[PDB]
Amino acid sequence: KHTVRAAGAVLWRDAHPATVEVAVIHRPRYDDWSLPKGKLDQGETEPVAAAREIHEETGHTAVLGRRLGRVTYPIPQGTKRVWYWAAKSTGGDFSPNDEVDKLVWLPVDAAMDQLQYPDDRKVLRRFVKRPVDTKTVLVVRHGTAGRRSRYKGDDRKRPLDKRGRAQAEALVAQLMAFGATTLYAADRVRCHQTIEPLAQELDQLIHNEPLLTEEAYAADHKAARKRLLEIAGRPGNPVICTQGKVIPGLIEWWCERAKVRPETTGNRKGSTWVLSLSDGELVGADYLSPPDE
Repeated sequence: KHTVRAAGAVLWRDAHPATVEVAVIHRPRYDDWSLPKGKLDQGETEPVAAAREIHEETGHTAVLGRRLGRVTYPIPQGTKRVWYWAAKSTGGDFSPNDEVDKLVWLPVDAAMDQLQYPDDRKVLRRFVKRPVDTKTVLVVRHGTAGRRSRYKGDDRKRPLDKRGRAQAEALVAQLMAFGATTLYAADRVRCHQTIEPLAQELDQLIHNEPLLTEEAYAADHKAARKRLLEIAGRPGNPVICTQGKVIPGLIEWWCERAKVRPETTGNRKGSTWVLSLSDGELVGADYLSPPDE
């Protein structure tokens, strides 16, 4: 591949003179003030790399929220692409070392003045444009599950294929990066199976959702919209695994109603839409590729 994948973050905490402060880090390797970031390690996806890099470079545990864009650079083979997220510090302490020897917590205008690079300042401008104390709803399309059957009951029970099972396993860490706590799935085997590894990891039962199947959609294009909103209103960060036809419409409906612009779009099997909410309203809709893409 000619693409080097990387991720970074604006790590923030609720503090004054600021209600939010962000971490700016000094890197001895380049004598610069920047944001935590790094290339993906083997088997990672971007959100996991972001969480890992936050902990490596700041000492802090964090939960990811809204995606904050991507920066690309030319490399000799091709292109290096860095995706960024807002991330709330949940614990830990900074300790200097030879990779990051200083960290400062600053209100966003002071952090803007501290950052050496226009790409990092751009990411910080994105951060400030919308709230970051967000609740997260994770809408997931089931993993690959072969071709459809002519018999409806058979089709509805179709399990994941080998690739889909690998996707389901790879989703665990990805979705945990966002602090997933509760699990819901359309009334189809493949939808439950996709999030069963996560259910195992969390020890959390998957709530079954007949209103979120295509069958239910074909009867009432919205009873489902209402169910997603009802799930979104519960405490905690839910994962909702559903079918392909249901997703674009739900996402487009919500983005239209809330005036939100997704930066990327897709509906691949095993993909994730990260929906960020601020006082019950959508402020971000971030499409993540399937973990093996």
